[PDB]
Amino acid sequence: MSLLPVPYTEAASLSTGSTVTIKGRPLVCFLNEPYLQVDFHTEMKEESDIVFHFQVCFGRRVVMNSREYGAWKQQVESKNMPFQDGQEFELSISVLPDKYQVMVNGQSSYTFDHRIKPEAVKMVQVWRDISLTKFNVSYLKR
Amino acid sequence: MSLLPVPYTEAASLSTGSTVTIKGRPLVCFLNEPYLQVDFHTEMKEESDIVFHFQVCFGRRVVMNSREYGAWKQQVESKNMPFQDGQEFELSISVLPDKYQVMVNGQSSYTFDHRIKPEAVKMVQVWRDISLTKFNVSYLKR
Ligand SMILES: CC(=O)N[C@@H]1[C@@H](O)[C@@H](O)[C@@H](CO)O[C@H]1O
Ligand SMILES: CC(=O)N[C@@H]1[C@@H](O)[C@@H](O)[C@@H](CO)O[C@H]1O
Repeated sequence: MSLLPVPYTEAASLSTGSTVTIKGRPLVCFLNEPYLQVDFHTEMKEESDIVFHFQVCFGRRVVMNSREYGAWKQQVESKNMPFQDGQEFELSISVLPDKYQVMVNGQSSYTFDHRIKPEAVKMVQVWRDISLTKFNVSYLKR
Repeated sequence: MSLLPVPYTEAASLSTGSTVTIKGRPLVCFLNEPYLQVDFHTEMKEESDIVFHFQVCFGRRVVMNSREYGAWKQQVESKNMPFQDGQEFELSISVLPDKYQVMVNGQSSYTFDHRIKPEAVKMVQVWRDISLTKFNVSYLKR
């Protein structure tokens, strides 16, 4: 179906049971090392703090972090690479009480314990070297 | 004026006196560390060898390299950062007899000695976190 603009910005709220679903594909082969970045921002401004930073170097590594009062905190680096060269991915990020859980094509792939309350999130940005066909934030829970 | 598609691909030939001129701007503030990549490819295929790889992490560093028979060679890393936060840039890459010379907004900023004859180049790709308004390869010289 249709392409969303990239970089993609949507105003968002998150609490426990919220799911962010992202369908997309890398713009180029893994040999050229395309990136994907998903940032959960505390304001609509791109300079705002990031509760959850998720950055894929396709075929190589994933880094997760937070930016709190303008400053990057403890990097978590993963060599877990469920993303397939040249394929569409479906990414689903669940807000559990203790952490974010990242599902890649239906497989649990990364978790990241909450450093800031998910209620602090006001915006989600999806950007770098991807096309996007689907973006959804679920709003079913009290 | 109008935006070119990014990633941007143009079939190209280079020899001594050839200039590649690129006008663009980063998609986001330097705090979010947008990238720019310019690759001079030996074929139209994106998997093809790269005679000259130029990768800016805006506000941080520049790496230059070649990919020869699929393999990255000796990285050159520069902390020279003439790019201004939130500004349009003009990038001009000249083919001199011994090297590429990179001008940023009219200032000599990087050089890269030839590892492969520039005549090997068949394609130029400009990609990552930029908008593009201008791309030109000059063809004035014998
Ligand atoms: C909560 C808060 O003010 N966060 C700010 C953020 O908005 C931005 O201005 C950043 C720039 O470095 O600095 C942070 O300290
Ligand atoms: C000259 C040549 O064949 N270069 C190839 C390149 O086209 C690509 O296939 C790459 C994939 O790793 O391998 C290189 O050795």
